[PDB]
Amino acid sequence: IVGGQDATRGMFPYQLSLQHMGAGWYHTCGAILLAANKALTAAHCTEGREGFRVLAGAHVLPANDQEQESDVASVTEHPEFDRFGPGIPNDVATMALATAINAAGNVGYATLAAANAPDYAGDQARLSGWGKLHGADDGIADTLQYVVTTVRSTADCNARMPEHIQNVMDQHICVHSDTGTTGSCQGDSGGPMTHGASGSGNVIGVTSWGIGNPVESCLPDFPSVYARVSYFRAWIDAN
Repeated sequence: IVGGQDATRGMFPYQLSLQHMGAGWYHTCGAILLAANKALTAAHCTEGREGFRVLAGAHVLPANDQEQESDVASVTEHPEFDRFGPGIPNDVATMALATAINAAGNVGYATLAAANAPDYAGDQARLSGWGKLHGADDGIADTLQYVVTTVRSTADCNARMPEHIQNVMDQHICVHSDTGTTGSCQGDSGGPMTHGASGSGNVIGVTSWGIGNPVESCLPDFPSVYARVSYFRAWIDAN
């Protein structure tokens, strides 16, 4: 997260760290805890890869402070996920957890936007995750970050985009500050967009993509694009 701050423990009880197996674990994406054995993330976090675990109730990743964790038994990416198509369509995926994650301590299940939800244009919302704090940074954040921002309409999103990347769709939900100082970054993908500025809010988006340049992989000067949960609610529940 760019332009944000440390979260407080238990602020986002459904926030997961999705970790991929290489030379040791490494945080590759955020995820969203939906139930005891079910999680939600971005499809581009899992397509073509295997060997995952999720950390629940974590705060400082280097501290190994997760309250619970589970191996990922299987992943179901959206059948129409097009990783390299304009706008990265249908960038959602569910995950079956080998170990049950209980609603206890700083861990809880997200409430998702309903299928008939409004577009939330102009509403406040929060982005969370362990993504990089700046586009030029080498590594991700150690402590869970969050930032308050503003949901924008489809046309507003594309107007704020580079003229050659006006690929925001109604199946997306984007956020952007008029100061151009806040947004998501690599490592935040797959995490939740939480409705509202404070307190409990529905998860209304899944971190998908953003804009970079030759020196910064993420830029708050342009919107951060999420997969709209209300658009994918029926599919997520069914898969």
